[PDB]
Amino acid sequence: MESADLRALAKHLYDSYIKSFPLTKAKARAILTGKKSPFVIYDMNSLMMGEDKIKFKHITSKEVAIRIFQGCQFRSVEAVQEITEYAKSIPGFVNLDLNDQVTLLKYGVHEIIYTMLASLMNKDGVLISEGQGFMTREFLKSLRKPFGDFMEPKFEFAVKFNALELDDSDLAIFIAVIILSGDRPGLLNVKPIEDIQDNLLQALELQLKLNHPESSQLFAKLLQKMTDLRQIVTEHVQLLQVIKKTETLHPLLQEIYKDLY
Amino acid sequence: MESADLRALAKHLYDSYIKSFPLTKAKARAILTGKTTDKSPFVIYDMNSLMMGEDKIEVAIRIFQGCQFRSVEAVQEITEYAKSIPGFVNLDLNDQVTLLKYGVHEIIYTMLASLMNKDGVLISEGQGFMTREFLKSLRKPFGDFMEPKFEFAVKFNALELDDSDLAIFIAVIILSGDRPGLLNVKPIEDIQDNLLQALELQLKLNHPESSQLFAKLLQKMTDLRQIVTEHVQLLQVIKKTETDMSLHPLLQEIYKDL
Ligand SMILES: [O]C(=O)C1=[C][C]=C(C2=NN(C(=O)C3=C(Cl)[C]=[C][C]=C3C(F)(F)F)C3=C2[C]=C(Cl)[C]=[C]3)C(O[C]C2=[C][C]=C3O=[C]OC3=[C]2)=[C]1
Ligand SMILES: [O]C(=O)C1=[C][C]=C(C2=NN(C(=O)C3=C(Cl)[C]=[C][C]=C3C(F)(F)F)C3=C2[C]=C(Cl)[C]=[C]3)C(O[C]C2=[C][C]=C3O=[C]OC3=[C]2)=[C]1
Repeated sequence: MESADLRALAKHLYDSYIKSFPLTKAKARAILTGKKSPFVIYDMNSLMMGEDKIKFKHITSKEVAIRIFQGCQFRSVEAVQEITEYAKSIPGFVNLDLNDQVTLLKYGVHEIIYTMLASLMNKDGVLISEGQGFMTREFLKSLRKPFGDFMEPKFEFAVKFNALELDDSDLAIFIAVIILSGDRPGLLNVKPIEDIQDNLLQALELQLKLNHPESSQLFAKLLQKMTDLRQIVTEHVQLLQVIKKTETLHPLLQEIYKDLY
Repeated sequence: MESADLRALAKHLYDSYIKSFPLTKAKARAILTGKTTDKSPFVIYDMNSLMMGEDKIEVAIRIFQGCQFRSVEAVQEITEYAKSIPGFVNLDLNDQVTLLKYGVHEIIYTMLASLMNKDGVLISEGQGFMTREFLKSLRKPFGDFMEPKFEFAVKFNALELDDSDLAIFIAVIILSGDRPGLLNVKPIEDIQDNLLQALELQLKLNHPESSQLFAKLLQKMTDLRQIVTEHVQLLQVIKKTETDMSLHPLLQEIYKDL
């Protein structure tokens, strides 16, 4: 006497996920498998050609590794706003205390950006600019100093996450579960947050059983990935703090990126 | 993939848990909630009571070594329990070691919660109770080393698991295919899938009113991973101050490359 409601919730989230995000996993997989050919960035010279060709919006430090890093930051700021908009479509979310809405987004966005970045990645590289560009793993990993080692962990996660072979309809519910985490620091009213999460968890369970009937305990396996997510976001923050203390932007830019650096 | 067999696995693990671990949650809760004359613990809440306690059943170090001794015994008990998990002893021996190496700390924390309430922890097989305020007020780094165990336990215990639930939960933790340096992930995940199926049915039957308890329990495996990380880091920092500190080889070996 709830199954229909769970399927309704799944479809509602799917529909909103398609509206909120620029490039779906389905579209990104078509591009990556070669099934409208993207510009490939595999080295310095092709980077320089790519910024002319694929019309990047973050280019104004002239050093390459920094300009790539900054472009990741620029795209992360856009994703935060797309996730924020997506969250508003989650049933019950806008009815929560306003401070709790801000807390949930603040502590959730990093985990969601990682998850969704996996949709744009394979073992060889990552889609950029809505699938119009493709930057190689080897190029990113081979950037100097801390920057190479900052990039590679994202791929290491993606490769593992992608082995679950989730589609967009699965991810739309998963992302919602992450946002509605009752254990975030400083939440004023945990009860309604866990009540919503319980519904989303039910919807994700049924979704995964219907969409992947042959993949046993996929639900559990997906929940275990929340462990990898928490871990890598912690590492992330630590790597950023090291970048800050070593690398020597306009105060307004600093202010725009304060959340992500 | 057949309930009868999932229930059979749950009974097997429960029975083995009872054999391997001295002090169950059921017994600990009976001691903590009291109402009984026969099982009443001596309570240690300060230095004098500690002194009387040692007659009846540096201070921060002696307490630390008390915790350490019990952790070593726990590793031994967990190791014995692991062998009873169907399929575990059949795995590559290196993987066996790796699963125990990365699994034992998460299990110690989980099972320590059974011995705790918000005000303290059972010790000496339930014959003692040492207060949280005493432990937290130990000097230097030691106070802050003790307190996070209680902070976890309070949250974990809110789930109200019983021993029959924990037996399966602990098995799930051990059979984690994502541990670093595992040679053969597949047969580990095959066992885990069975344990997960057994856990899900156990929780549905034993807690039918508790919605998505399965999912909430798996989300606690996230807390565990993080708390073990912090534990290891703080223990490493305590080593670089304390020479009067020494770790049993079993623990020392687990911490190398943890
Ligand atoms: O959904 C998308 O389209 C999306 C989402 C995330 C990234 C991306 N973010 N990021 C972070 O570190 C990061 C991450 Cl996970 C999480 C939070 C904050 C940050 C941060 F710190 F930035 F604020 C990365 C990222 C990608 C890589 Cl490969 C490595 C690190 C992204 O990146 C596209 C991209 C690649 C090379 C370029 O080179 C120039 O512009 C580029 C844009 C896309
Ligand atoms: O199953 C049990 O019976 C059990 C299991 C774990 C502990 C315990 N360990 N520990 C550690 O740090 C610790 C932990 Cl989690 C894991 C690995 C290594 C260590 C270590 F670092 F030791 F090597 C603690 C522990 C307890 C607290 Cl409250 C705080 C830290 C335990 O402790 C009972 C105890 C309390 C006060 C006393 O005071 C004298 O003896 C005592 C025994 C029991």
